[PDB]
Amino acid sequence: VPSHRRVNPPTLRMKKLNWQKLPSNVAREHNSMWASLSSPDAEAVEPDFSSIERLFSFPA
Amino acid sequence: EPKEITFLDAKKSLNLNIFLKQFKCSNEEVAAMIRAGDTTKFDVEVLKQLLKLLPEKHEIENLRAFTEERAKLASADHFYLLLLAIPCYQLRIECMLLCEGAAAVLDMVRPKAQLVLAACESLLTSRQLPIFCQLILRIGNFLNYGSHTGDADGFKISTLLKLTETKSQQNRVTLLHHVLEEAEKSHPDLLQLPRDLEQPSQAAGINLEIIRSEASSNLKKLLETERKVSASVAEVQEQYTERLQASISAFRALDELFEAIEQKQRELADYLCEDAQQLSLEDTFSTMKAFRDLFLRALKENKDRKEQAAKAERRKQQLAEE
Amino acid sequence: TTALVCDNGSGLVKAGFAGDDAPRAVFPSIVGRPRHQGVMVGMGQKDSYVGDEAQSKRGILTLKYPIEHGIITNWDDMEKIWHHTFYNELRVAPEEHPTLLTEAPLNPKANREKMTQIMFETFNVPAMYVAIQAVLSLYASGRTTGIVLDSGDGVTHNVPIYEGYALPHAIMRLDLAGRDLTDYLMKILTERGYSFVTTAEREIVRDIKEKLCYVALDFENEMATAASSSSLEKSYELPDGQVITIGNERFRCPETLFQPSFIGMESAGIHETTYNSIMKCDIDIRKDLYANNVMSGGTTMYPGIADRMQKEITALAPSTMKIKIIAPPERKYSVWIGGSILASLSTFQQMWITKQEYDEAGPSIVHRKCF
Amino acid sequence: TTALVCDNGSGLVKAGFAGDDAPRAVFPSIVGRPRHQGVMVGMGQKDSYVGDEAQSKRGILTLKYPIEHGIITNWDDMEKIWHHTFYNELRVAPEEHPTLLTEAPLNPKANREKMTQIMFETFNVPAMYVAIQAVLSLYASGRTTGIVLDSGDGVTHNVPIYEGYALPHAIMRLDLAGRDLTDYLMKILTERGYSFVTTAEREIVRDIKEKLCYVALDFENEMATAASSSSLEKSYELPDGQVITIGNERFRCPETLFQPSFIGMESAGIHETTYNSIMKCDIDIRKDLYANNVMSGGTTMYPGIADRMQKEITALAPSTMKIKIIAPPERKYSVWIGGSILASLSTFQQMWITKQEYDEAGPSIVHRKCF
Ligand SMILES: Nc1ncnc2c1ncn2[C@@H]1O[C@H](COP(=O)(O)OP(=O)(O)OP(=O)(O)O)[C@@H](O)[C@H]1O
Ligand SMILES: Nc1ncnc2c1ncn2[C@@H]1O[C@H](COP(=O)(O)OP(=O)(O)O)[C@@H](O)[C@H]1O
Ligand SMILES: [Mg+2]
Ligand SMILES: [Mg+2]
Repeated sequence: VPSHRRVNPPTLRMKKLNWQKLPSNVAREHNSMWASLSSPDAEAVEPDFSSIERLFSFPA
Repeated sequence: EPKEITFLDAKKSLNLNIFLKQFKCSNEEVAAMIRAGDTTKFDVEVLKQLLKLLPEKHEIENLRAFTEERAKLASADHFYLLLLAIPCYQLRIECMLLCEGAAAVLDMVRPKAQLVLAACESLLTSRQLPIFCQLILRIGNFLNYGSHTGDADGFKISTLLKLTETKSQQNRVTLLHHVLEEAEKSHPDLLQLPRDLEQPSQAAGINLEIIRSEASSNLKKLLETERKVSASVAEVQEQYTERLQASISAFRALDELFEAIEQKQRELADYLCEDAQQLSLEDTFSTMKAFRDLFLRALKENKDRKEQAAKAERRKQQLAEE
Repeated sequence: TTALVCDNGSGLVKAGFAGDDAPRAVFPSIVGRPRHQGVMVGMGQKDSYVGDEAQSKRGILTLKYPIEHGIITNWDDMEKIWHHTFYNELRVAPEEHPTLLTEAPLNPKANREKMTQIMFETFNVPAMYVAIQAVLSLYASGRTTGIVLDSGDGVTHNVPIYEGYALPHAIMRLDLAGRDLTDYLMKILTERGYSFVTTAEREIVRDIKEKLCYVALDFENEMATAASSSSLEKSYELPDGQVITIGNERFRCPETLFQPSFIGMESAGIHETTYNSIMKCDIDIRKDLYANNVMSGGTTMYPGIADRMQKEITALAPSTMKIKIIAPPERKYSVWIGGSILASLSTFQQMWITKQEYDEAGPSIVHRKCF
Repeated sequence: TTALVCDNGSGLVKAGFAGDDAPRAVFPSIVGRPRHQGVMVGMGQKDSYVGDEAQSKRGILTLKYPIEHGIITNWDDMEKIWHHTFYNELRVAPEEHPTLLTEAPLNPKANREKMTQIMFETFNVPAMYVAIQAVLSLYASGRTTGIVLDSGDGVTHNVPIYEGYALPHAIMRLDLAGRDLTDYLMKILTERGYSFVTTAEREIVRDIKEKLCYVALDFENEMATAASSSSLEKSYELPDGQVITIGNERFRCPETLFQPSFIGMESAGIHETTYNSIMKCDIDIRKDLYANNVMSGGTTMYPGIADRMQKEITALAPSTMKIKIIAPPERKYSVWIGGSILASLSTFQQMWITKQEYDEAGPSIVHRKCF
């Protein structure tokens, strides 16, 4: 259902990233700022996936 | 006349002579504004030196057993006789020291406690911070696809520190640099993100328990001093009771502000969905001060990157023209 | 018997009688020697001008400072300075007056031996005393504890002291003061086309440093203001009648006190040196020291140094405890005022260094007597 | 293929090949940037200098010592030091040589994870293993189980090891090492009468610590003969001619390791942290902890530290009269030599962390392969 979950699969291998995963039932509360992620009315910025794919891909 | 008949030793008389010579006046005036209740020429350090040069029991007994001419004594002993002529002089000096210290501690703690209250109130209600977390978690859920760390719908505030840990292939562009560079092109309202959070800026910069213990100790000392003045004479009452009541009222308002800080601290702990047993007050303020400094350096380094890119483009157009 | 307080500083010697408020004989410490030849026979052409006569006749004289970086380098010149300040200025016999003297911290011991032996063997005194300049500067302020930063002509040193106990390890010294600012002012004045190379011109550059320079509250904003508008440009009239006009050099010259990288020194500014002096102290007494920062020395006469110094200390230190700058208007003579306070006490009669103590213990009892 | 061993030190980073008796590169842990402003060309001068090149041109460079007390704080300068360590010091590319690495004990987990992800993402090593310096220090002596004292330039630690695997509960930390000993040595030589404000003076005091300082078998007895010892008083010549005389301070600088109350903190000594760390283990391993006690680091080059460790463990523990504390002559680089012994063996090929392990497990593989 949310807009941020709709991620296209990229062709090339991509560099990983480290933070700590926290559960989703905790993060969708009324006092959390990510209920605005859960609501579609927010400003949806589309990242240029082609730019990240040409730049941040793993070299062969 | 070398027989100055001073009951003190050399060192304490030397210190009291250095103390007496700063006032550029006679010790009669000194005992006068000790008695009259003046705060102009007495800050904390001068009263601390005066309490550190108090007369002792044998010194007071030797001064009271003295029966010859008063002019034969030293300036130190005449100052101590003028001090002993004041009834409850140590109580009056303690009222001086505690009212001046209470005023100094109130003017130090109260704007900073208001800054802490404004900090946590703006942290509880922020406008562009949801949209900044929208853009951050969109890029983050794009990046960690197909792994155990992916498909999350939120993070703590400490993840805002971990944005700086990301570095590109060039090891010069962070994730925060790329997010602010995209936000400068697409949604510039996130560039007004420190404007709502400027009252969270500079953090507290202190430890709140230290100033709270100092304020509680000062309020307890003011209550004890008010009880001691209540046992004293009515001149001390009309000299000090209004100022002591104003200090007790201001410290009670400060304790109400501390209780409001505790309530908003519990609200901020539930707001970021963290338990209240861990440090969710000073860690969050140092977190927000650190993250806003990261925001300001990321803004100015993106501006410097665009400026040097424009200068290099002008140099390339120059060498193509020539 | 009236004692004498004689601060023999790097810049200006300040001497007078004890128990007074202002020093009578304030004069710069220079020895002027004529580099040219004499043709006019007679009229007292004396070969080494000392003091204000060297200042007035400075256009034909090579000027030598006997004090360099708070160290008595030239000794015959410094003896001539003492002879002039006793016999010509005060006009008193040294054998009937005690003479209080001052010293820089972290001084060499043989330097103290040499000033003690000149003050007991050539200029015989009944008694004399050597004291730290920062301690007398604190005693002028009337408080027993605090940190004194003193920026003379060669030395800017920080001394924190708690209840009269001067902490030796927390004293340090930075060789950046008024003469280095004067030399940097010579270096930056050639950008506008004004050349000053002679030692006679050092008095002129020192005079415009005294009259026109000021500490900027923020260096970058004052840079933008000076670059934008010519409102801050100020004129000066030279002794030959020429008029110069200076711009940003009114604040670029004291900014070496906060940024020593201008004259090429790796050490940080005086605020960081004060901060590192405070961290060398014990953590309990730092609260007293932060609210009792006392300036002394004429290099703190720039009329923007207090607010900028408060800003730099409050920015660098944690903001838990009170930051207060003690900058009295008479802090230029606070060494002399504190010496006049200390000399005129009944308890000070037994800390005097007598002639008999000198005969018993050489010129070395000042080490075991004074701090 | 031959392996690479580097000890990422707080004061000296060492690098070399596996199987070598000595490290080929020994360079201080410094990153230099140009101190003054100026651009020109000058035949392509480098923006950053590291190591021996940074040591050689250090007058026009501001240096950075980025490791604070064993623990990594600034990470970009470690990345630049590792880039020098591979690409110019050994002149290698790290994507085909397995590389053994060293960590300070009680390292934070985020530091280990960041270290592993910078090895696998930036340098792209095919194999890396993080080892505690004490485990390699035991491997230089050639055993697999025991407690090891390791004092480098950053921090002192006592680590128990079981079959090559350390026990992080009973690792103890003492907050001093050779940098803190160097600071204390400047402090008590300043109390002796000297002064060290420059870079070269600090390097001369470092070489004084390298050459002259020792540990006596008894502190109290050697105090008792300190005024009367004809062989205790040594000295050193600075190349410009300054003479530094050192007396009892030769065994007061390293005895800070044995008693940290010499400098003003109440932390337990190198024998007391060892004894308290032995008692915090299981009871069965403690005889093997006493049997394989190895000291390591450049902070253990003081002659007569072996018999004093013997006497102090004899004093605290009544079961340890005859067991000998092993002190190799090359325990400057026993971290590096034990890394050479560990990496050069054919039993270590399984224990390396592959690229695919980091890709499938994240950085947290450093918690689970390096233990
Ligand atoms: N021969 C010596 N005698 C005494 N001290 C020495 C000697 N050689 C070097 N040192 C000092 O000891 C330290 C070197 O020890 P070592 O190489 O183990 O440290 P490091 O690896 O940089 O530190 P750490 O293990 O904490 O990261 C430095 O402080 C150095 O000045
Ligand atoms: N009004 C002033 N404004 C700015 N600087 C001054 C002023 N008066 C004196 N100075 C500087 O401060 C120094 C004052 O000398 P002083 O501190 O009294 O003794 P010394 O520096 O020789 O120990 C002079 O060298 C002069 O350069
Ligand atoms: Mg002076
Ligand atoms: Mg090492």
